[PDB]
Amino acid sequence: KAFDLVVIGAGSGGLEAGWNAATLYGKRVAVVDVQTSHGPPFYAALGGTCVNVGCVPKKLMVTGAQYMDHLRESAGFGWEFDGSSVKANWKKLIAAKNEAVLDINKSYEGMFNDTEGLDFFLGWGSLESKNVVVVRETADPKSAVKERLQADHILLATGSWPQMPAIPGIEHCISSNEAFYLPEPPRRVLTVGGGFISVEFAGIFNAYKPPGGKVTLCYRNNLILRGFDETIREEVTKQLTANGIEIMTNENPAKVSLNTDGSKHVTFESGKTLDVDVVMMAIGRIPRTNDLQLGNVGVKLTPKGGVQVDEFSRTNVPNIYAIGDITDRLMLTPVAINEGAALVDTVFGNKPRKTDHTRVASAVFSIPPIGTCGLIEEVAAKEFEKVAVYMSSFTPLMHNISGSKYKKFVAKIVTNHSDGTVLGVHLLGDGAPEIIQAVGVCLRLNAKISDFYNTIGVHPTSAEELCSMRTPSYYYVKGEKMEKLP
Amino acid sequence: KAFDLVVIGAGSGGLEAGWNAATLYGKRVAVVDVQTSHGPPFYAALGGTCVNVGCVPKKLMVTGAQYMDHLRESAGFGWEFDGSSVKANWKKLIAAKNEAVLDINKSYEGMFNDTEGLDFFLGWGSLESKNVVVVRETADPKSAVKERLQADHILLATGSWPQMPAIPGIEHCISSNEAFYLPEPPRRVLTVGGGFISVEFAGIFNAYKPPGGKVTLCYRNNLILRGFDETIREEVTKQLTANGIEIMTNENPAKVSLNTDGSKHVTFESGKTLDVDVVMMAIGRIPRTNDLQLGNVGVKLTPKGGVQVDEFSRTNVPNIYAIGDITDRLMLTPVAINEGAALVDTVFGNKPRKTDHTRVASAVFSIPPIGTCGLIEEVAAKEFEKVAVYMSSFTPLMHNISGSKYKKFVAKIVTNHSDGTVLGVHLLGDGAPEIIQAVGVCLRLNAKISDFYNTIGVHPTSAEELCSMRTPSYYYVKGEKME
Ligand SMILES: Cc1cc2nc3c(=O)[nH]c(=O)nc-3n(C[C@H](O)[C@H](O)[C@H](O)COP(=O)(O)OP(=O)(O)OC[C@H]3O[C@@H](n4cnc5c(N)ncnc54)[C@H](O)[C@@H]3O)c2cc1C
Ligand SMILES: Cc1cc2nc3c(=O)[nH]c(=O)nc-3n(C[C@H](O)[C@H](O)[C@H](O)COP(=O)(O)OP(=O)(O)OC[C@H]3O[C@@H](n4cnc5c(N)ncnc54)[C@H](O)[C@@H]3O)c2cc1C
Ligand SMILES: O=C(NCCc1ccc(F)cc1)c1ccco1
Ligand SMILES: O=C(NCCc1ccc(F)cc1)c1ccco1
Ligand SMILES: [Br-]
Ligand SMILES: [Mg+2]
Ligand SMILES: [Mg+2]
Repeated sequence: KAFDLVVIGAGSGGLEAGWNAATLYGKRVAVVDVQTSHGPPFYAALGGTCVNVGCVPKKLMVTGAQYMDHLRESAGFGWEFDGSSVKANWKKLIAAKNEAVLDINKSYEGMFNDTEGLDFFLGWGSLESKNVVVVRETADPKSAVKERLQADHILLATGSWPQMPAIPGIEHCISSNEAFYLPEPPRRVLTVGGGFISVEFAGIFNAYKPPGGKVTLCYRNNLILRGFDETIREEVTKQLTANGIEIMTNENPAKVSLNTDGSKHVTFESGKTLDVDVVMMAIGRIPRTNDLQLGNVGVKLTPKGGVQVDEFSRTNVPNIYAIGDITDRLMLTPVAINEGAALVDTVFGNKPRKTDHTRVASAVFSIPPIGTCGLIEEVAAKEFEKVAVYMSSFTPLMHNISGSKYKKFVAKIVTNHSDGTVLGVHLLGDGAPEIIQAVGVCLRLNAKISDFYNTIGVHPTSAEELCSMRTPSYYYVKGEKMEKLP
Repeated sequence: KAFDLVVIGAGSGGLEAGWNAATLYGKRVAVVDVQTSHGPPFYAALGGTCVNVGCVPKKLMVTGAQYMDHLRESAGFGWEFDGSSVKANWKKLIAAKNEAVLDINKSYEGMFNDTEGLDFFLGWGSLESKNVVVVRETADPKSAVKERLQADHILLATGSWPQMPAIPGIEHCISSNEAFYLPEPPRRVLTVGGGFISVEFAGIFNAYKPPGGKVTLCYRNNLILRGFDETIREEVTKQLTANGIEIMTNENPAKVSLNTDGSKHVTFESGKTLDVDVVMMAIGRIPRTNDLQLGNVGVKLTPKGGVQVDEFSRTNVPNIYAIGDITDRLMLTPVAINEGAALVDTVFGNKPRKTDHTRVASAVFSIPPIGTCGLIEEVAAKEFEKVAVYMSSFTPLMHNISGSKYKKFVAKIVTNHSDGTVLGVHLLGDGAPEIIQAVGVCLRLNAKISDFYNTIGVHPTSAEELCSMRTPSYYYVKGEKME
């Protein structure tokens, strides 16, 4: 019942911190989660949001969606078959994803069982006192107490949860959570949001829609994928349009009414309507703080609801730490994992280490995908006196033959033009996410543009474009865009 | 006429060097090649071997071959279509590849038209004297003179050429050159060699073979792809086999006869026999120096037939240089290109630079592919007292759904364990050629394993394996392997 470390949330950050504390430093660890395997009612479970209803099933389902392109594209390479016989069996895809996620759920069960002093507790974790975690049967603080856990240290790792805009008929709409378990592929679907989740799902629904199907993505502002490279944002918009996805920008649902056939009548603020079989809200995720009862030990949130932390993942309350999506910064699995490993290496390993939230490689499994690391040029141009942008757009030779001539590969390097230091790298095209990983290592090593251009290309690849760019396309000088320096 | 630079060979290295001398150093430049567009009779042409009958066409063809896997694998993700309707039309592939190669040919034509001080001459370059290149009708030095080109400086950039073993029936066999122009996909093909070309073509033929077809690869030694990571060699052997390619190791063709139907009868040294429609020899590539009449100016060759060069690509004759495969160092287009740029910067720039032939990222477009940069462990182990190998190997999740459970991804980092400096990175699996590029940049920056495992992963990717390896899988200590 006494534990060196109690962790609330057996997710990306929580398990990393948990398993490290146990196996690296022979410490004694409890991990609390509300569910041992994926799906309704709580969706997330043992393994966390990424494993159960995030990166893992998303990537398998985007891989599924990619065959719509491959099947078409194969004809340019001389592949012949009956196109009229091609059907996308959504039910098969979901069953396969379910089995893959369950095998991972069972994998972590093994991990807890085998591993000495690493114990899983089933239920809802909340804070009683600065050193006591109560495990309840339900999210209600009023529900029965399964356990009382004494803690030299408490780790909040409860992640995030979709935000549902409080509009009339929001009970007719779904989140990403429900998208993973639709029994049928929607013929018509509105994905609401211009972020990666809305974009990724629009690709998935687009590939698996029955005949006469239509995918509509709406975004409240003018250009999807805020925080990504602007060239890439414009290109992805075109490429999703080229693949039959309708992009409604400067548009936002006012309310939803169930028609009598079970379909959804969506009324926008502009006053436009659309009938769809599914409205998927992906407008934001917010930190899961409510159910922890933080007001019972005084842990400060930020003005955005996220648990306030210093660089070492420490709350105001000694011995209470917070990592991952609950901190409401970068909502990424490998950042959660990094924070967890750093916290345990600091607190239990006596090797203080802080997560670097700069120069983090990330991706959007849009079709085709984004891979990015470091600063977009607008952000750079505000911090550096002289910023150079190197840029190479090319229709990849295979996509001339494939018939997908809209699939332009985009490679941008943003540098500090004063010393040539690479500030950011932004890729759109097949392989972008794979290419960008080792770019992350390059940025950690303080790579200059000349370290890129002096490295010998691997040919033929899209990646070699990164080692072929010696001349800036344009510059920002004291925040001002211009073709040439004075 | 009189030129600052004459380049013999309008290929990867030759075009880089000539474009740079003309456009960057404002030199007057002549370039010579035997053909303006791809294919028979001389196969290479304006653009070089890579453009015409190497990297470019082979990658388009491997891309085509990849759909055999995609169509099958789609079914795990719920794609359904009439499998019995499925045909691999090799004719369309070849037609698509030809148009793509010809457009490159044409654009190089336009480059020569449009670039002032850069002249193309059609036909066969050879050295008359130390400042005179002669262009002739044919490879034969008795052939009619087309041009005589006075040159301050001469660059030899004629590349390499398939090696054919002098065996009975060699005339019934082809190289990669002819393979790019087969009118029909062979039902039965023997690829001869364990190198990237035999392996890459084995995959290409395997996807486009007509029903009840079979691809056989034979290799003299025990394990294909010498010079590659040993784990990767054994896995690529397994994964080729699992896709229905017959790997015959410790086997070499003794001779070839025609059966009555004109198929080829393969007599292996082991006595063994194989009946095939095509025998593709991919056993080596040798420098193309025979036709250059290098005796006329006494340019030093190796017994092999390569042009001997220092680190700056200088022959023993001042004002004459060799870059690319003709030097027989690293036979890769970007190395040829790098050598070409570095030479022009040395001669005309007085900015002396040598190509670094170490830590060069390269790929094999096997299915699945290889990406590699720097030393394999057995090499590293002979040079360094303590060598760490970090290894990650698994069936990627999507290949449990796809059915291709045989497709193990392999990521291995080799380090000097005394300081953690990365000596080599070896990848097998989808994306490997794309992952390894930026790894090349890392090794140029002397990355250590700590720089890899302190870098935050992109998830979910294969590449993040490179940033998840904290602890050696095993070591070499004074050349000895230690679990
Ligand atoms: C659709 C989608 C796609 C994504 N794709 C990617 C991607 O491709 N790459 C990427 O890097 N990131 C991706 N993410 C983000 C990623 O899932 C999160 O950043 C990551 O899971 C955060 O980890 P964490 O440790 O913060 O918590 P989580 O991994 O979310 O784990 C939190 C856990 O806490 C549990 N929990 C909550 N409250 C309690 C309680 N009171 N008591 C007990 N247990 C509790 C939940 O059951 C859950 O299992 C995606 C997210 C979503 C929603
Ligand atoms: C099947 C195959 C696949 C390959 N795949 C890859 C790959 O994926 N990646 C990679 O990096 N490398 C690859 N290579 C290697 C790559 O093509 C070579 O390393 C590169 O083309 C060599 O460049 P170079 O400048 O040395 O010569 P080349 O590009 O070969 O240029 C030589 C040129 O000289 C011409 N020529 C020859 N003799 C004469 C003469 N006497 N007068 C005038 N012109 C002459 C030829 O017609 C030719 O155009 C491949 C090679 C082959 C054969
Ligand atoms: O396709 C291209 N790049 C991807 C790699 C590749 C594939 C196939 C190739 F033949 C040659 C390169 C491309 C088009 C213009 C410049 O690069
Ligand atoms: O597949 C794997 N890795 C590639 C990236 C990925 C793709 C899709 C996924 F669902 C999950 C990860 C893998 C299997 C075991 C460990 O890594
Ligand atoms: Br061997
Ligand atoms: Mg245990
Ligand atoms: Mg000209």
